[PDB]
Amino acid sequence: FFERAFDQGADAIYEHINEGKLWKHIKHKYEK
Amino acid sequence: ANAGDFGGYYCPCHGSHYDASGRIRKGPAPLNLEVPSYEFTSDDMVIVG
Amino acid sequence: NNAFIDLPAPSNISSWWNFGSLLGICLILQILTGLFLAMHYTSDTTTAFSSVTHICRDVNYGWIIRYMHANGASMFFICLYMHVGRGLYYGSYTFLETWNIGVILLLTVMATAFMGYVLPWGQMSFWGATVITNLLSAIPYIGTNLVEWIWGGFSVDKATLTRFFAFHFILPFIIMAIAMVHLLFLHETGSNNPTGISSDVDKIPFHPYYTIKDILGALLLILALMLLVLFAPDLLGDPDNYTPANPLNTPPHIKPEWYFLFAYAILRSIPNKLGGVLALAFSILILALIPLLHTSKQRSMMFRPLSQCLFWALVADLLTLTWIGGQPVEHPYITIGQLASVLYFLLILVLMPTAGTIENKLLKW
Amino acid sequence: NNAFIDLPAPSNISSWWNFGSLLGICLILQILTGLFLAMHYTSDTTTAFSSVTHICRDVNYGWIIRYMHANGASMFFICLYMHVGRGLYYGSYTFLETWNIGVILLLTVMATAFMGYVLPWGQMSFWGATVITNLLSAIPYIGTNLVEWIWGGFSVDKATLTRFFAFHFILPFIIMAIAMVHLLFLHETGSNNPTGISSDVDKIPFHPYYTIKDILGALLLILALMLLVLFAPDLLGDPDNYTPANPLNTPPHIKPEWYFLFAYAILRSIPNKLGGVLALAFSILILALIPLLHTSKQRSMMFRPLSQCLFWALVADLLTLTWIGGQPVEHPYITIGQLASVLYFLLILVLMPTAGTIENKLLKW
Amino acid sequence: RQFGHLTRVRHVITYSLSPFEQRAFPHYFSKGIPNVLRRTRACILRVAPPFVAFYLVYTWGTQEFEKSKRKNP
Amino acid sequence: RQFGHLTRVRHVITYSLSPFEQRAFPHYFSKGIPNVLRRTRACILRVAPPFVAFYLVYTWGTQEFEKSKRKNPA
Amino acid sequence: AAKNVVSQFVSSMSASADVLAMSKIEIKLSDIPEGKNMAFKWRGKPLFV
Amino acid sequence: SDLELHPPSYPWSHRGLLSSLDHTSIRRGFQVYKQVCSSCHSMDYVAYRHLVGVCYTEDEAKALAEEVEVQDGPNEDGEMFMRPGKLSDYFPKPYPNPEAARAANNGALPPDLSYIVRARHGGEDYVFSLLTGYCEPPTGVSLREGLYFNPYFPGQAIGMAPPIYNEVLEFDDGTPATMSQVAKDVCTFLRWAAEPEHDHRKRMGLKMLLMMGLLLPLVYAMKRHKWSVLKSRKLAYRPPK
Amino acid sequence: HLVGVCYTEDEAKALAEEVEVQDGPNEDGEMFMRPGKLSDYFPKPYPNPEAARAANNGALPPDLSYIVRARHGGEDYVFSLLTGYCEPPTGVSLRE
Ligand code: HEC
Ligand code: HEM
Ligand code: HEM
Ligand code: HEM
Ligand code: HEM
Ligand SMILES: C/C=C(C)/C=C/C=C/[C@H](OC)[C@@H](C)[C@@H](OC)[C@@H](C)CCc1oc2c(O)c(OC)cc(OC)c2c(=O)c1C
Ligand SMILES: C/C=C(C)/C=C/C=C/[C@H](OC)[C@@H](C)[C@@H](OC)[C@@H](C)CCc1oc2c(O)c(OC)cc(OC)c2c(=O)c1C
Ligand SMILES: CCCCCCO[C@@H]1O[C@H](CO)[C@@H](O)[C@H](O)[C@H]1O
Ligand SMILES: CCCCCCO[C@@H]1O[C@H](CO)[C@@H](O)[C@H](O)[C@H]1O
Ligand SMILES: CCCCCCO[C@@H]1O[C@H](CO)[C@@H](O)[C@H](O)[C@H]1O
Ligand SMILES: CCCCCCO[C@@H]1O[C@H](CO)[C@@H](O)[C@H](O)[C@H]1O
Ligand code: FES
Repeated sequence: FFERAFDQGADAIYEHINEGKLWKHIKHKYEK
Repeated sequence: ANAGDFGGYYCPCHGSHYDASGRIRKGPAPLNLEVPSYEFTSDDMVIVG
Repeated sequence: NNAFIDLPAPSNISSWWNFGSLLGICLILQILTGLFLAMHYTSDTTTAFSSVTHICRDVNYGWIIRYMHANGASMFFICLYMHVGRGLYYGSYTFLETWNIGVILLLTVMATAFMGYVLPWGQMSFWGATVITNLLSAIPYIGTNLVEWIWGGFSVDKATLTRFFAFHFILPFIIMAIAMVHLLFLHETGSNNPTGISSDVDKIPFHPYYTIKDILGALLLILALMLLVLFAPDLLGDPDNYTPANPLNTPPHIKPEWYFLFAYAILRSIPNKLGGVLALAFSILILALIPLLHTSKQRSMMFRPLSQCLFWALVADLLTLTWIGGQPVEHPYITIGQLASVLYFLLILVLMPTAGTIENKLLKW
Repeated sequence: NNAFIDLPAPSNISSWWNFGSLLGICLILQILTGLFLAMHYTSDTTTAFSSVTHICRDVNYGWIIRYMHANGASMFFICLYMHVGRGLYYGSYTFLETWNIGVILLLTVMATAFMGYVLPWGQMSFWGATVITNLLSAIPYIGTNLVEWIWGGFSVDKATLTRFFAFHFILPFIIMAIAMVHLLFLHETGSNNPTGISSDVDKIPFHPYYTIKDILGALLLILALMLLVLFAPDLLGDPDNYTPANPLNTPPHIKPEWYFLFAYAILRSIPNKLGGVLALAFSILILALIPLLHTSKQRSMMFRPLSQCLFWALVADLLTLTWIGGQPVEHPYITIGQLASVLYFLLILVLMPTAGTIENKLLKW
Repeated sequence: RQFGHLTRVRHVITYSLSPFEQRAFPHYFSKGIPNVLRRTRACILRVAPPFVAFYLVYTWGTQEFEKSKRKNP
Repeated sequence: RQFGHLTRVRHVITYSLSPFEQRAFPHYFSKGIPNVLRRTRACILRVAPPFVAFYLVYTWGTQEFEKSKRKNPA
Repeated sequence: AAKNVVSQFVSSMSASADVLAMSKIEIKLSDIPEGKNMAFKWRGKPLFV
Repeated sequence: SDLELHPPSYPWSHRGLLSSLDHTSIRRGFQVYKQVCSSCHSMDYVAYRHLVGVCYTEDEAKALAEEVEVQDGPNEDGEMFMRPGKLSDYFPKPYPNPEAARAANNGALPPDLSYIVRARHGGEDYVFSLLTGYCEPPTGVSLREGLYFNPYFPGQAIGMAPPIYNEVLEFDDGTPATMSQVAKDVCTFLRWAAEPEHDHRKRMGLKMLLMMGLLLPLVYAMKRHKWSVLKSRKLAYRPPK
Repeated sequence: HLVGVCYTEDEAKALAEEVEVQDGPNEDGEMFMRPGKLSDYFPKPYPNPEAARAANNGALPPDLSYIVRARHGGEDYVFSLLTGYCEPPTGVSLRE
């Protein structure tokens, strides 16, 4: 439990710090 | 095109003969020439891809 | 140093032992002319070919540097084949480490010359790059992925040429390093000689005996290179590479550089994709097997009449394959090429080892 | 092994002895990222800059390889200056052969980094290539001819960029070979240590003691490199090189890469062309004189307080010169720069040798 | 250079413990800090002055440059 | 490998002349040619045959190729 | 760390974003006479119609 | 003059070490470039495909590309022709060459904006200050025709007239288009244009820090472990007497 | 390239001035025509291969800079080709 957990946890922290700013966060407003 | 023993095609690199359907008939090639996706249009043309 | 001066050397080695130094000279010549060509060459597909014509037409003496590099590549192979031939005939391959490094050197020079031929981006350049890289597509399941990875796309294009310039630039220097290891291993044993018998009881100093012979050899090599460069620069080349690459059209009589013809004939002789590529690879890699196929109680072929006949039959056969590689895939060449291909492997894998055993019995041991 | 494992090493060397390995790592890092950049870079003046933006925008991870190469160059110099400083302070320069090869290495890396900076063909690229090559025009009677020969014309142009790519490509490998010789000479004596006293009575195996310290160092170097690459990739760079080269306009606040600023300040301090170029050359070559200027009866500065003060004055002075090199040629910077330049040479040629003699008398020998 | 051929040594005894029998950070702070302070006080008089000079020349020079470009220094 | 440590040799005497006391091309032709003939005649039976075979296969194959392309009246 | 770094460099040799920018191709069938094989450049590869 | 006015530091949402760009702001910034700056400034290194997954969907970007006409060809007759733009096309250049650009701007050359934020000290702080910093010349300053006074431009005389003002454009999301808002958004878009790797390097940076936070103390412990043998050794000198 | 090979410098300068070549852009950003000069390369009859084919019934006249090196037979081939046109043999029918 390293690369998976490490990568997901870090991505989670990153996305949390940048909540609402990333494309994946606003994408729904423009998108089958 | 039009070379080889089947009126189709002849590959000069190592002697592969294909027919007018692009099917391999003689030589070292293992498969028939590939067929891509395509659709014909309302302007007589064809759109490949 | 202990690479020259007081290095003990056999008193009886012949001119066939001159090719090692000639190879070092070919490598230095290729590196020098190459570096000077790289000072003017541009690897963009839109400018590659033009930059080469610029070298030959407007760069001072650019033409002589360019043709010395092209023909130098040819002299490199003539020397390589003579060097390997000497090794086989005299049983020099029993120096396993030196020999195996030698096999790696042969493969690396082939790869280097291939990539170099791609740089001017002429028709032979583009189709050679297409065909040779696709040899990897014969690898089950990942072959296609490997090819596109090497190309840097779905076809030979800009990304391919730029990386080939980079690979061609550096590989020769790697070859130089490997060559030095080739020599370090050889110095541990010293050289073999025509009789195949140990020469420890009759060694002479490398200098002045072989330093002068090496110089004479170097002069002859230079004579041969310049006769080509100054009187027949395109003799060993292909007219089709004087035409810019056209990705929509493969020349109807396309054929490989002369030094690749025998291998081309072998691959063409097999009407199966994977089978031809495997035969191609084995045609070279079989060299690494030679030491294991040695059955004779004697090292050299000097005292082995039957082995000699078979050896020359193998040379005549490679000449046969070279000729066939240059002919169209038509009768009767298809059959001759297949027989020649079979004989190549039959000679090395069966006939020579067998003759060695026969010769042993004739001498009662 | 005879480059690691059982190599005897002083039991007391400090972290200042870690820079040799960090330099080896920087060189490998530069060669690897460099080779990958060369797989996409084209040296035609019309496409150079574009090919670099292509690397950073469309090549997978091209941006990290590019910025690791750029910042790697900076880490290389930080390590070079720390390495040289360690040598000066501890009297390591008494290993004359190792030290002099060291000087050659410093000069070769500077030349390599200069040419590399020219490749993206930005404004700093073009004017740096212009100014640095013109240093040769200071040579009497043939200077101008040498410059035009190097340029391949009457000005920096296409021919220049193409040959600089070729020189930048190969020089790093020559540096690698020279570095190996640097180490072969060092192994003959073994390492110096902080006390400057022979450590033959207290040696420990290189492995595991320094192999583990070297790894720790490597990790810290990588941390520093990636902090720059991932959090501040342009911090140590110049915004002006993000503008394509314009041969008709030199930016008004043009300045050298940070690691060249001290030398730039020295050259700018002299209102004479030949004088400035000579001072520039001497600012580096004076390193080769240091061994001859050693007056102390003791090797290291560890036990020499006066020498220490002057040493740190020399470091503070180089910092002063670095600062000045980054300021406009205006009062009061002009005078400070001239005083700093004079002090640099005064410290090395007069003050330090004199302090050594004073220290000797104080110890009654 | 090889162990066994370095130099001549007589009458010296060395005692050592396996790394597994000891602490890797013995008195890291209770001693580490005090020694760091000792080493710092021990060199600061040789190291710091030149940089204090740099600092002064820098601030004076920078401010001097500023004042020089104004209307009323 | 170094002179002095190669192998053991006993009871062998070697006599030599300075190169300045002798001819560099002694009997170059009166002996050179005869020896070359000896060496040639000594190997030709081992070397030549395979190439004579190549020659035959080449001429036969080439001529066969030519003949095969000439109109076969149908 | 090493696996990540190595795959990033290896990845850099794969097709760059501009190469994957592709797109279809429209062909005019009338311009091709009966019996003619026409080659078109579609993705650096020949496309026969 | 030779006097200098350096831009202040604005608290951009992407200023922080682990702070990403605000993609809605990038989207609005693109609109500013498209509607306003593109008439004079090129952005040679950015293509419609680059916008996909950053500030527009693939369908939206394709639609944006189809808004323009780009030259292509030659065709079967050897003629060049016009076609709707597509994802692979780079943003249209307002001029065929810099000479024409200068001719259309009183001799001044509007620089390519692809890297403007990286090509200028101050980055977006400079661009924002410049865009929102136009004011009347100070008493005693007289500018030649075609030049405008801007305290943030070196020399203070710039050949670009104030390019933005209230309502210079209408945003797709209704955001009030005040001058400062427009500048803030175009500067954010320009940051992305110059450094598209921006968000990814910071994410990788976080992982690098977490990995070093782990590995450094561990390797340091390995170092101390091995060295403990030497650090605690004791010596004794017992010469015969 | 003709200078010192088959024409004097003055003659070559005159040969170059016989053609009008595009240059620029000028200060208005416009491309313009000018007399050719020694540094100019021989004018291309077509702007691109598509146009060349369009003007030659689909056939593409190749660039002749290297034709002699790009063909087996060299000048023997080119000479034979140039002086070898004849009427088709019996049974052979050539398209327009
Ligand atoms: C034509 C009417 C323009 C419009 C619309 C915009 N700009 Fe411009 N810009 C223009 C010119 C002629 C110049 C050159 C100025 C000079 O005197 O050199 C510029 C310059 C800039 C700069 C560069 C400033 C510098 O530091 O050199 C920037 C950063 C700039 N312009 C930005 C910019 C933006 C974002 C615009 C849309 C909001 C914009 N410009 C519009 C001409 C024109
Ligand atoms: C870049 C290519 C190469 C270089 C520079 C090189 C160089 C040398 C040199 C200098 C020698 C000593 C002189 C001589 O006997 O010729 C040598 C010996 C030898 N080489 Fe190579 N070589 C190369 C490639 C190869 C290859 C392709 C093989 C075989 C697959 C090989 C096998 C050997 C062997 C077995 C010897 C010992 C010869 C003997 O003493 O009988 N070499 N080589
Ligand atoms: C083992 C050494 C080498 C071999 C066998 C080799 C072989 C070749 C070959 C076969 C060609 C094509 C020649 C042609 O027909 O145009 C080529 C081209 C080229 N090589 Fe090398 N090469 C070697 C070393 C080098 C080195 C060291 C460099 C650069 C530092 C270099 C630079 C070039 C360049 C720029 C070209 C393109 C120009 C041209 O086509 O002549 N080569 N090389
Ligand atoms: C590509 C650059 C260089 C590399 C890879 C390199 C590498 C090394 C290595 C591995 C060591 C042993 C470890 C150490 O003590 O740091 C060393 C020692 C040394 N190097 Fe370098 N070096 C380089 C450049 C230089 C320069 C620029 C100088 C001086 C002008 C120099 C002078 C020395 C000296 C005198 C030593 C002995 C240090 C001592 O034992 O006290 N080196 N170098
Ligand atoms: C001693 C090692 C080296 C040093 C100090 C060095 C330094 C540099 C520098 C300062 C730049 C400019 C970076 C920038 O701001 O864009 C550069 C560019 C470049 N270097 Fe190196 N380099 C080294 C080795 C290499 C090697 C071995 C190669 C190729 C085999 C290489 C290939 C390149 C390429 C292609 C560029 C242009 C792309 C770019 O600007 O990033 N470098 N190098
Ligand atoms: C990135 C680097 C890569 C992928 C390098 C791989 C190199 C592989 C091998 O070298 C080790 C390879 C060169 C070597 O195989 C043993 C040769 C004898 C291959 C011989 C060879 O040449 C041809 C050639 O030259 C052509 O030119 C116009 C055309 C060709 O057919 C149309 C061929 C061909 O059909 C063969 C078999
Ligand atoms: C074909 C190869 C050639 C000709 C190589 C020669 C290399 C020479 C030296 O290396 C050995 C040299 C790099 C080294 O001198 C010791 C540096 C410290 C020179 C420092 C240096 O940099 C500048 C620079 O970078 C610039 O960039 C934008 C601009 C510069 O002024 C406008 C300078 C400058 O005025 C000086 C002195
Ligand atoms: C030493 C004499 C070697 C024989 C020269 C023949 O050389 C061959 O000529 C062919 C065309 O004739 C070329 O297509 C081929 O590439 C070339 O190697
Ligand atoms: C690791 C600490 C290095 C010192 C940080 C400042 O670094 C400096 O920043 C300036 C403005 O950004 C640059 O113009 C200059 O080239 C750079 O060296
Ligand atoms: C490190 C010592 C700082 C250098 C002080 C420079 O001082 C400056 O020198 C100029 C020389 O022309 C004078 O004209 C000027 O008035 C004076 O302030
Ligand atoms: C920031 C405002 C400073 C005033 C400078 C404007 O100056 C004006 O610019 C016009 C541009 O169309 C010129 O046609 C006009 O002749 C010139 O006087
Ligand atoms: S590539 Fe077509 S027959 Fe080999």
